[PDB]
Amino acid sequence: MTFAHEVVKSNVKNQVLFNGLTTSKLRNLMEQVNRLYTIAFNSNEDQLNEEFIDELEYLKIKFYYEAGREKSVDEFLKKTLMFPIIDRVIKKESKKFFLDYCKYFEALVAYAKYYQK
Amino acid sequence: MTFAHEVVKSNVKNQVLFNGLTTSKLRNLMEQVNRLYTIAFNSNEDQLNEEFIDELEYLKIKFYYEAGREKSVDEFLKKTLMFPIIDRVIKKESKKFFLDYCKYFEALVAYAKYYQK
Amino acid sequence: LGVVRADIDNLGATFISGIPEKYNSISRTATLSRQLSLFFKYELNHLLENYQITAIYSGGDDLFLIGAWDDIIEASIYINDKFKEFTLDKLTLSAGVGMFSGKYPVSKMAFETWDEFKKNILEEKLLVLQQGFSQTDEHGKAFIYKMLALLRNNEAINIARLAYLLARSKMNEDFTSKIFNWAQNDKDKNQLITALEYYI
Amino acid sequence: TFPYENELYYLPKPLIKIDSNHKAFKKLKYVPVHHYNQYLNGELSAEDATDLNDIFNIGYFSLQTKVSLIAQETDSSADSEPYSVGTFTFEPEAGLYFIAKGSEETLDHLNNIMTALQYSGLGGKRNAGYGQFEYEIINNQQLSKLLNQNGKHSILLSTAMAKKEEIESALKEARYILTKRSGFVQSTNYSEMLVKKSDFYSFSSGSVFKNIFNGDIFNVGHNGKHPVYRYAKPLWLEV
Amino acid sequence: YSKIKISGTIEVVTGLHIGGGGSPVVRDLQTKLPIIPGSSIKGKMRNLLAKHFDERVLRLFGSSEKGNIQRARLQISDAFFSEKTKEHFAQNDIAYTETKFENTINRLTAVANPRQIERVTRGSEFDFVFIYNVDEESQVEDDFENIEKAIHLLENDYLGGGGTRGNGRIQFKDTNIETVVGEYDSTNLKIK
Amino acid sequence: YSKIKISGTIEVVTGLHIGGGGDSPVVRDLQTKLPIIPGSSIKGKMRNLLAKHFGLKMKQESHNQDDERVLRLFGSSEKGNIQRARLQISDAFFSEKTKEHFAQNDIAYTETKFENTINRLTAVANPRQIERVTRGSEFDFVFIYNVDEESQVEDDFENIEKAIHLLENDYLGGGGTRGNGRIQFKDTNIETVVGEYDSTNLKIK
Amino acid sequence: YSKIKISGTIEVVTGLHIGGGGDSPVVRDLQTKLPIIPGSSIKGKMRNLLAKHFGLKMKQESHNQDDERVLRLFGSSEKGNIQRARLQISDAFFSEKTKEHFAQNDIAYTETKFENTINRLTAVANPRQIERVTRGSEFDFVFIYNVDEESQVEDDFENIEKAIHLLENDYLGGGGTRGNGRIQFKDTNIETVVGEYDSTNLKIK
RNA sequence: ACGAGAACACGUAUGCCGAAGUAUAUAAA
Repeated sequence: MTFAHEVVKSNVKNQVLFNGLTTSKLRNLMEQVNRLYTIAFNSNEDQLNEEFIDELEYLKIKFYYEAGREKSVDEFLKKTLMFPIIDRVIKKESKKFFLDYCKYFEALVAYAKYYQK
Repeated sequence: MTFAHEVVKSNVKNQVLFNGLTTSKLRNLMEQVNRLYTIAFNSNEDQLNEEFIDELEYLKIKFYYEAGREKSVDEFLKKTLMFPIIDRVIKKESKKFFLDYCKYFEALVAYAKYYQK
Repeated sequence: LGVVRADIDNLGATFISGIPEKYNSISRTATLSRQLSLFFKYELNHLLENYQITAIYSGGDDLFLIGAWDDIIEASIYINDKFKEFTLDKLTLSAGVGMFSGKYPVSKMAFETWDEFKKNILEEKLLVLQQGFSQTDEHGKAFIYKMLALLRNNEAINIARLAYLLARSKMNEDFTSKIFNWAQNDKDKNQLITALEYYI
Repeated sequence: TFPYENELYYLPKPLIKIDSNHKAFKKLKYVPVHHYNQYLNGELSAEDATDLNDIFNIGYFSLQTKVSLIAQETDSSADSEPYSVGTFTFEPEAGLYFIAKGSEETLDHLNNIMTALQYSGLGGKRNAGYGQFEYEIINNQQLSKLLNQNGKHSILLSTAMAKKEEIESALKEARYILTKRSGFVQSTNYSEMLVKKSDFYSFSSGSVFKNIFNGDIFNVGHNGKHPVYRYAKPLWLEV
Repeated sequence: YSKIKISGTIEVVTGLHIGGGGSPVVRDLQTKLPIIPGSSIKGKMRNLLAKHFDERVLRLFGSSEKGNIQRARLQISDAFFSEKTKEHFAQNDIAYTETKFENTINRLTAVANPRQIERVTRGSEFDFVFIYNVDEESQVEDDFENIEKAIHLLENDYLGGGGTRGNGRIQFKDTNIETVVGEYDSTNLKIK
Repeated sequence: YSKIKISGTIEVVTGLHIGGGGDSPVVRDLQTKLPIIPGSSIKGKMRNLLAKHFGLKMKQESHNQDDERVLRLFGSSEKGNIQRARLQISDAFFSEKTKEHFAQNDIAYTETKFENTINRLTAVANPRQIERVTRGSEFDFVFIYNVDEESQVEDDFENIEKAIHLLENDYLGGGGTRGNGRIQFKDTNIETVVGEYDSTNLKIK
Repeated sequence: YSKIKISGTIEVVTGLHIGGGGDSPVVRDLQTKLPIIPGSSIKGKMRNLLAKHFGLKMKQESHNQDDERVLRLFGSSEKGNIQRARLQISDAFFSEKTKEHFAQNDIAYTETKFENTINRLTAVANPRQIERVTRGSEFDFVFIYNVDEESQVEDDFENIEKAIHLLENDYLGGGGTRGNGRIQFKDTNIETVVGEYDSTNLKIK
């Protein structure tokens, strides 16, 4: 897939990144995603427990909070389809798709970090 | 592309190597490469798994991240044509070419390890 | 065990053709014959003293000596040089030495069986190699045999692998550098193979 | 038997009296079919002898080690008894070849027996894993020409011994080597070690003769339950 | 009078060590590929089939050293790497021999003296040929029962040295039995 | 003459380092590139610990002499009275169940734990790195036992029971005292593969 | 030789930071991706303390040649002496009770702790991020004792209980000085897993 | 009716032993 790859090169303008996105501005999101990663990894079955569903709900709430806090994060989340992807992940309730999302978002962050001021 | 394997001797300047590259800074890359070398080697057919394609995507992700963390690794990766060959190996999806890349990369690593401070 | 066989290369002509057109009497060929005979029937006895070798069948132009591996090589070199002295570098010797295990039927080992070897192989490469292993311990037959494993397969990827191995060793930079430079060259690498095989 | 390489066939050196080194020819054993008439007529030079010898790599020799643990190593502390065997291995395009002649019926029978034999061995330790073969019958024009000449001398290509009543006139003018041929026998009496053929001498496979002799299948038999045969009949090459 | 041919291939399940050189392994002095001698097969098979119990041992392999003479009725030949194993190892770039480092522990001292023993690679395949000279019609069933039991034993045993230490386990696959001389039927005889 | 096959799996509790290659890598098959446990390791550790169980005096230690029945089980055939070995220990190979497991859950087959050394009077550290086989790995083993003497089967299997039980409370490989290489045996099996001997009364825990 | 087992639990009092794998990560397994305390760490720490309790001259320190009785307890086999270790330490593994407890109270396993340095006559900060194992977690351990001789077992376990006390009032891990690494010991259990020795009078605090 | 015919390069022992991923590094504004 790696739409992250060509998207990150689509967002290099004149230089600002996503209108000035920086790696310090995604720390909380990275932490939350990492904790959900380790918790889901600890899980055995593929069916997502209702508690992990509530974790996903709070994760969605946190994306929305951060996107309301800053404009560049809002543009990043909007164009990278984070919100639609999270909605679909919540709909599917499958662990493997959540791990695939984790890998995608990690790739996004890695590209954003490799292209910086 | 073997000139890309013996560029390592052309890059002994004055004395630091690759502007201060150490194999110690290549450890995560070496670990991942060994992992998927074993996994591919056990595989029967030439056609790679689609999950293995996603694995190769994860390789490019990690390569970019390491190039972001350290500048010497960045020079090593950029000038030796690592990124294009990774993309090309992802493009053909054949086992033998993946092993060919593995032998090239291992030769790089060992020969670089020959010279270190 | 070691076994050595040697034949004078220019002996049929020397007996027969001899010195042309002016010294070809009975007397002068007779004295030449006596000289070769006395050489192979006294000088061997004296030359072999410092060597752990027993003399089996020697005379005419046949040299058949058997003993310890290392000793046979050293004595063969000594005898070749001492012969070139006595023949004033006019007559040459061809010789073969092989390694034969103990308790083989000697009837079978017999049917199996210079400046280059002395100066280039024994004197330079062997000496630097022996010093290198003497200075740095832990280089047992395992390390040497991995060196062989890389060398005998003449491939460039093996050259990179050998570079890695020498890098992981703890020899002095001079020793490793010399070994690697020799390894890059066909003649030198064959000679290096022979020398390190002799080390073992 | 006479060896071959990829496309070259070989016959033994005639012990003929060549008048010139006397060194380069001595180290030579076999002369291929191409240059054989050249050898018989002096058209072979010393450098050519060196070259032919140089090309003669048609197999290599070896000793394989083995041990025998049927002894008291079965029973109690007792040393093993290593023994050695001698072997020869041919490169992927070498082998040996025959020349046979007789009636057509005899050759048909020989074909049947050879088919039987290809899965048995033709050597020593057959039962221990040495010496099976596959055979092919090919008609080589040049060897046929060499075999079907007409001359005054004769080159003995096999091992023969004239009968009692022809040897005196057989040995008039000849150059030859005799070989003590010995060996044991298979299923004659109780003890193999106590049965051993009487030694037999026969001319070698390169001797040269003036007067032809026919041979005979000579018994080397005594103290046995059946006759044991040795072969002495020449195959002559007439030039 | 017919000659039965027993052909097949054997896999090296765990590393193999015949080691006539020692500690090298037996090879061919030009091809530099390892072989497994017929003497090894025959010796181990004879020891097993005899220890299982004699006259049958004399019948299959032949002794002819005890005041009576019996001719060998089973001929065993060497084995060699198949084309398949060679091509597979070449493509996947696998060397033909592995070298295991070993070690020994002294008591009251606990100093270790190391060893170096060479071993044939796992998965290698050897192609073999046996021959059965049927000199008696009325005994082929019995003799292939015996050779069956022998091969069954060898399946569960080792070839070469150090088998108690964990090497030499082999397997037998793809055995076919054909009659190559004479007019004896062999479509009922069976070997795993 | 019968032969009894013993089968099961070895489950790695804590990381294992056989590592005969010497950085500091583990032994690996050259056809699968996966770690193996050489059978010499099993035989030697069973030898040593079950020897140290019974009498083992300083004279016995110096001349490598051992107990008569451990010698019977493992064979000596050096001097005095030759006893041919009786238990054949094979190697152990990385199982396909755990291969599917770790492939599916994307877990490395080897970890490289980094270790340190604090020397005294200097307190200067010098690092090292060691490869170790990941826990939860499962290796498949086979033993073969030969019945050279019928009446001795019970005692021999009793002693090999001792061996298994004692090994479960010890280590394989190196760094045993440093945490490494504790194993357990699980899903054992006994079956008569050749012969006319019953193997129902047999057990190995 | 009989083997006496020691089992128990490490309670994490304040943070614990091994970090052999390294922003600056800690050592973690790969089958569960949950942290561990390597056995080498425990063994080295106890050896250092128990050596320091006995005599220690600059010469003992010069070449890691230590007092004879600690040497006996932990093995040297270097100075021409026959000494294999008598006490085996394994690794410690994130326990099940901890996992369940943190799951049903919704608390993470690792704290990410930010640290700074204030430069002298500069008053400028350079930040650091250090990741440590969360408090109150428990890891379980198992030790193995070998009885090479009968008449040093009581004395050796006296030494071990002294060492455990010293650890209970020391730090294990990185930078206890800067704050993290105090531990405690609970639920000591003593069994003789293989052998015929009694484990009733023997105790460790 | 082949210088043959009997004949396991076998048996004993492992990668061991001591090593802490440590030392500083006001969570300033």
